[PDB]
Amino acid sequence: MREVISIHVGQAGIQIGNACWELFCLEHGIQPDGQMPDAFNTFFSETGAGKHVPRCVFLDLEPTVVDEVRTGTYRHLFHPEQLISGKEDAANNFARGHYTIGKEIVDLSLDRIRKLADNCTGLQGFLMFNAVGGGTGSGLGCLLLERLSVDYGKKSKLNFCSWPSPQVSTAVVEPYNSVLSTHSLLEHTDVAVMLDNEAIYDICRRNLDIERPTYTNLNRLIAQVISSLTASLRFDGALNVDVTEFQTNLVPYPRIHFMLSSYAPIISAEKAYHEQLSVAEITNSAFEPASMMAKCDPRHGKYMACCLMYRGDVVPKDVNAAVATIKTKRTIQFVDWCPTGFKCGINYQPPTVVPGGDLAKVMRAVCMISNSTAIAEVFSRMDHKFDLMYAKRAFVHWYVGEGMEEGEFSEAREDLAALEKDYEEVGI
Amino acid sequence: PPTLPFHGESAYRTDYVPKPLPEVAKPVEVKLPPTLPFNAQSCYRSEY
Ligand SMILES: Nc1nc2c(ncn2[C@@H]2O[C@H](COP(=O)(O)OP(=O)(O)OP(=O)(O)O)[C@@H](O)[C@H]2O)c(=O)[nH]1
Ligand SMILES: [Mg+2]
Repeated sequence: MREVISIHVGQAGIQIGNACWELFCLEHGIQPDGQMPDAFNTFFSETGAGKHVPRCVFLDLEPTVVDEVRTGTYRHLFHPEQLISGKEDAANNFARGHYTIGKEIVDLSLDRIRKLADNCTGLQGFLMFNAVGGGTGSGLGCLLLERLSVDYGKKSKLNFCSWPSPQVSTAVVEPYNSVLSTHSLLEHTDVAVMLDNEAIYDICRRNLDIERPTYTNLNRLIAQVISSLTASLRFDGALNVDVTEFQTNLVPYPRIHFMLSSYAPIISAEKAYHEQLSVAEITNSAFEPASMMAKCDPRHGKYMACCLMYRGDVVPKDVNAAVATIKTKRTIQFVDWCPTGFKCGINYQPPTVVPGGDLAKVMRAVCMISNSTAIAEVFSRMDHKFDLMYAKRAFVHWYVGEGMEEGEFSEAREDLAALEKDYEEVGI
Repeated sequence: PPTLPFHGESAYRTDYVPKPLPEVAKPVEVKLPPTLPFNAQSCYRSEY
């Protein structure tokens, strides 16, 4: 009972799994070998003499970034075929990942996910982590959704995307892999959390005050997002929320399932002890329209739903007071078909302290998974890049060369066009 | 009358003698820079 399976694909998937499974290891007390010196059931198992194997698949067509966990300390933690690798990288090619070289590794991925689901006595969700900006994260990741939605139909599939940033790309064919991979995260995904790298850069710049953060520091905060997300699945609290209730009291009409993340007790030790990080101040920094983890301003969008996950020494009287002061402000606005728009959930477990990383010791936390119509702009910015490139048929010989017909470019743009059209239609 | 004795030595007989061989003994001795020891000290042990 109470198991969730994380499914990492793409190189950013392995690295985000190195931080997330790290945090799950501390948050139940597992040593680096896999031994505690049953809250752990969602993430780890019990293999006899205290062994604790994680419930993950690390999936990549390029062996290099999955080899560093196979050669570091945690070959002995992860089961050695739960780290499925390949030979050639998909190489920023959605065609290569989805049609050509992803169709030989997809057998080992589905076989291992099946074995990781047979030892479950009631499974809540599939927390798939990926990055839609490249090759195997856009390709094989999409195909894995096609196979998962047909063998596990009733199963909910959460998905933490890493959607392309506006001015920062680190890839020039990235607009092609983003637009062409919308259909996996529109019809075969029940929760689509949209993250991008720049918003984590800004949070690290002004809140944590690391001026020059690395991707490993970006994986700090996204690890804190899933810990507060699966907080009620593992430790007791005043109000509990499971992944069935995230996708019920937050998700409107079924195509609109695109949510945004905002953790906000982000602070480091030079600031931390000078201020009261109580319930009122951490939730005002949560609704602040510069701490969104999307580079997507909510001040031109309407909040359709919000999910506050307070986590620590938080009293429910202060939660109901904090939702009052955020409801009385005009800069925060809601759709008319929403008298109640908050699913508050409290976990008694304090936020896990970060020795040697970037955060500090805080007694309470908050994370928002909020669906708004502001998210109709993270795809409009990528429309302009797609239409500019596909006007001159740029970069499309690489796609058509492995068996990706030129047709799919047009109705992937058209599918995102109906996605945009669906978003201002709700906000009328 | 005497005989004027033939003094004469051609180009091919005069103007080269065996030179000393060039003194060459010098390899490119390169001191290897030692491999800079690696701590991009990883995630698990780094923060938790
Ligand atoms: N959050 C986060 N993003 C990353 C990390 N590493 C790379 N990225 C992002 O991933 C995006 C592109 O995906 P890739 O890094 O190429 O990984 P991929 O999906 O496997 O693509 P291929 O390697 O070409 O198959 C870039 O925009 C990066 O910003 C990381 O460690 N953390
Ligand atoms: Mg890759």
